[PDB]
Amino acid sequence: TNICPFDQVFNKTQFPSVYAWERVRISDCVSDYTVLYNSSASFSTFKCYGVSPTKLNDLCFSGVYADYFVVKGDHVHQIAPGQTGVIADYNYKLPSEFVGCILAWNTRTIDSKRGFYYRLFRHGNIRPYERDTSNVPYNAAGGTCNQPGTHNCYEPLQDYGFTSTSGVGYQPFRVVVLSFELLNAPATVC
Amino acid sequence: STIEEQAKTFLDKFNHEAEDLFYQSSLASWNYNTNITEENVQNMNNAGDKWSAFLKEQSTLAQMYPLQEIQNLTVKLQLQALQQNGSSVLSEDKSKRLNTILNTMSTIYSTGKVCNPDNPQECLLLEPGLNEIMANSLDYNERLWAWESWRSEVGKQLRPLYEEYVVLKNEMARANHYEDYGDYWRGDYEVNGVDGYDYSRGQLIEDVEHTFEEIKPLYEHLHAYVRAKLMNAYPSYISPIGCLPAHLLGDMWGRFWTNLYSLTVPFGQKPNIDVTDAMVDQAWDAQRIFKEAEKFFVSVGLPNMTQGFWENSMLTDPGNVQKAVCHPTAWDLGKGDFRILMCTKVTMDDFLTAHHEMGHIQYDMAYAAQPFLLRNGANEGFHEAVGEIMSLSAATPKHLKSIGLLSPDFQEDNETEINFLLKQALTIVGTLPFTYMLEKWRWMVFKGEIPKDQWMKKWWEMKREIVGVVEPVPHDETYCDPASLFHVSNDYSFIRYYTRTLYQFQFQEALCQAAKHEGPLHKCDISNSTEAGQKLFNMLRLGKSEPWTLALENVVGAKNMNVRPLLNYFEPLFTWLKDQNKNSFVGWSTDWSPYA
Ligand SMILES: *[C@@H]1O[C@H](CO)[C@@H](O)[C@H](O)[C@H]1NC(C)=O
Ligand SMILES: *[C@@H]1O[C@H](CO)[C@@H](O)[C@H](O)[C@H]1NC(C)=O
Ligand SMILES: *[C@@H]1O[C@H](CO)[C@@H](O)[C@H](O)[C@H]1NC(C)=O
Ligand SMILES: *[C@@H]1O[C@H](CO)[C@@H](O)[C@H](O)[C@H]1NC(C)=O
Ligand SMILES: [Zn+2]
Repeated sequence: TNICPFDQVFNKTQFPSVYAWERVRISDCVSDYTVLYNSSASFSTFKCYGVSPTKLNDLCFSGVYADYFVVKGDHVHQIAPGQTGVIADYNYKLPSEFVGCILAWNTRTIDSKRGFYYRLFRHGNIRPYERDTSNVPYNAAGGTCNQPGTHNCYEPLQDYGFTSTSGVGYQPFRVVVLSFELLNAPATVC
Repeated sequence: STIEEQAKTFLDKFNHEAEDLFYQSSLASWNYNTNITEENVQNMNNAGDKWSAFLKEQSTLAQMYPLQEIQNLTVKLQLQALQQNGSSVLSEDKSKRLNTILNTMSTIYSTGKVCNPDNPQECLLLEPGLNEIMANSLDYNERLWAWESWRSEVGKQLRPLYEEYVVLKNEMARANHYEDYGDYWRGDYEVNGVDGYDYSRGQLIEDVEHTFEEIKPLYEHLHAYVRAKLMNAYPSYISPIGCLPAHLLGDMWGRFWTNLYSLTVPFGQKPNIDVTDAMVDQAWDAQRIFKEAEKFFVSVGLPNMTQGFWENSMLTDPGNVQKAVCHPTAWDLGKGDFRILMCTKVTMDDFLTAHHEMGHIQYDMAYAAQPFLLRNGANEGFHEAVGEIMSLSAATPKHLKSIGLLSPDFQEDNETEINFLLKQALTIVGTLPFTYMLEKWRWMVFKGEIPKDQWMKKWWEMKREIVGVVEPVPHDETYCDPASLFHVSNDYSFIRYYTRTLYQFQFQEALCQAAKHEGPLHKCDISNSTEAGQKLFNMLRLGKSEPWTLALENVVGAKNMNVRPLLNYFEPLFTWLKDQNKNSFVGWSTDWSPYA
């Protein structure tokens, strides 16, 4: 059986913003997680929920996903089952019965440019595993506005001003999230 | 739904949107201050105006959320800050006239020169020159020439301009629901809406006078001792029952008495403490000075410097062709960026001011988690007081022994203890009557109780009664002597220097008790004391979100400013001064004059 595509999605040239995350799919392959353990000091965050962090290589799943985006260092703790924040409300949500692992590392010398955005306001929290990619103005007293910068009308996308001179908490981080499904089904990834 | 939900949304977009612009504007100012080119200034002009134009537009629609329908206190503080009309209430032509008046005062003060008699070709300026004379001359007829000439050419040309400055800026305060301009500056100490912590604007006048009435017995004894020693220098120019002429105080305006130490040293055979020689022998550099001062703050529990502080700061003169401004400053660029600009030298003076600047940085980290509009000290006098108490502890002989600068074979005697206190007294205590009198003169002029034809008459009447300084030459109504100072001519408030002195000795006394210190207050060190740091950190992390009355109570346990700790610091000097003036007169008579 062939080798998992984990090294082709764990190291790319461009990453997307949080408001538009990708969902590359991993199936019908064998996988080796020792590659993510040799470079253990390069990851500032390695948290696994549901499954043990150590001794997970010998597991068999019915389906594995992968989502990757770029978020600041002050919003990394928001990616977890159970939180409110701003990302957990309007950008990326995780179900309370999530099982998987979350990875993040610092990329101060690559993603230090303007072009990364995130959502600020909306009408109501989104559902788990929901994707929103709208660019329509927002209001605090009605439905939709037609003039950002005008009373009670606001633009919902704020830029992540990224500079290498800023502090650690304001520097870019790349986050890759793995979701494991362990129900009764034929084994896809083992 | 309600009006508070729509007001928090406006305070959620602004904080994220303003912080981005404030970082870019502050980044262009850093480059010019470290690299002086005609191209670098262009970036500052381009970036700075973008931030300036950002605030007026944002504050325009912040006035449409009324303040009588909000009950959450942290939102009212931010909304009131952004609802300030400022100088935008005046008309289109009146605002311009006020603006050009201020630029004229800055120009005339900076480019003022005096040409000496008998030499009409070469003239003398202030920043160098006139100063040198008022710091290193003992000739009576030479100091008088420099004192009078500067006030006759620079001060006389500021008389018509200053009259318009009061009337054009009093109406700005009146339109802003203040009865005069003096009340504008007194609004920095106002607290409303909290039961048990209110502080009216008019209570600042009552408290300042109440505290000053307990300072005179110390001031008169030091005043009489200085007068006696100054009779030796000038044979037949000082009276034993009179005042002191204004041109014999070691500086041009009498603000500080530091330059009089040579003529008033109590024990001249014993030298002061200087560790410059010990530093150069051990090959200390600029990096070591800032490395040692960082260890001081870690011991008291406060955090240590960020990685970007070392990679980005400037701690040595660039040399070669790159130029820079050498004024020591502390920067808070935004987004967690902190740096220090300093042209460090291997001296004792530069070692102490490193602790002063690094103390400012620690304050900026404490309230970085607060909202953007609430990132400052409790009032105008809190930021400076925090830095001052750090330099006091590092200057103690016991601290210098620990860091290896002063040998353990150094014995401290009572003679050197008095010498240290008198040097401190000539700077701290000597300036208190000067600051209190000048602000009082400005306050009563704004109210209008001093008519325009009695400005100078009441200026020297208060000088002889509160400060006890007499003029050498009569000054009529065409002079504007108070305008000769930088703060008065360039529109800066002065009462922050009076409160900073009192706050800094309340902080020190409270922190020395937390460290369990026994003895005189001038030997107390706060190093290796976690309790002192924990007590101080509670005030620092509050910022502007809480009244300064409560923030002061977190450290000293009191709600109002007090002067008693100041006298405790200078108590040993008081006892020695009394034993010197037994066969002499204490006080001054107002009827004396050197011109009659
Ligand atoms: C690219 O990244 C992957 C995982 O992120 C790593 O296994 C691979 O070795 C990296 N490429 C190089 C040349 O190191
Ligand atoms: C300072 O400015 C000059 C402008 O000509 C530039 O050439 C130089 O590289 C600058 N120095 C630094 C350290 O950037
Ligand atoms: C003010 O609003 C903040 C919003 O987080 C809240 O935490 C705080 O308790 C409020 N203060 C008052 C006056 O209730
Ligand atoms: C502060 O000091 C502690 C203890 O030495 C150290 O672990 C930490 O990394 C230091 N932080 C910085 C960046 O100075
Ligand atoms: Zn300072």
